Amino acid sequence: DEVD
Amino acid sequence: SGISLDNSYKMDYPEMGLCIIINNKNFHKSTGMTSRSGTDVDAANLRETFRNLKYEVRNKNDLTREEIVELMRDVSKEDHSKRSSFVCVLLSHGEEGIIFGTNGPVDLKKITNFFRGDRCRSLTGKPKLFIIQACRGTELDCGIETHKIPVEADFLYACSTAPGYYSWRNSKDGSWFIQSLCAMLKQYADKLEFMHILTRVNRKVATEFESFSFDATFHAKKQIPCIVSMLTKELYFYH
Repeated sequence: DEVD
Repeated sequence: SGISLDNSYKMDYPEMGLCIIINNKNFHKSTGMTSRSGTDVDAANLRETFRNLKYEVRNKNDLTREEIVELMRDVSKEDHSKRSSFVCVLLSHGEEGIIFGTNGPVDLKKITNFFRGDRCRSLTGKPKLFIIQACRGTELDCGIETHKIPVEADFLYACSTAPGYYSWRNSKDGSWFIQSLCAMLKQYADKLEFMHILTRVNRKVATEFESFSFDATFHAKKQIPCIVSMLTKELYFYH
């Protein structure tokens, strides 16, 4: 899981 | 002729319309923006999903801010007379009101302005859908256990996340929003009005996803997408  | 109703957009033009997909994965080193692992999964899923809805899909990868603006201007200057609608998908880094080109930010307003009712006459009165997978800030959702028309009329912004919040992308599976959107379109495009499809997308994202991180700050976080509708009619992809 990564944030944009 | 019998009684007529006009509560739904005319979607039986010769063409459904364009689906422009801007897929920004790799950013200029000087911007300090990270690579968006998993975004190709999103782009491929969108291409197939919209192809099956009979959109003329155009995929563009790694566009600068200048290229994004020029592409949008050029597309808005095409003759869309034979097209029912217009779709644009933006996959990138973002902040509130902003989407990133590979070399810097672009105002979402600048992009969408090209398609105003007074600026793109061949799309006046037709739905213009902007689907956005990008952050809208840095907030994290901790969850809780359970006759003229307006120039801004006929736009829909299907935003991946609530105003002010990060948006989540899995490096393996693709983004939570785009994977959910494609799934719901596949399942329901022949059955449900678009707002109801997007509502199912909201539920899927809200219920089925939660972040996993070794970093306490980013662990166990939730997401809700945000449907912003200036549409004036019901939208069904079939006819």
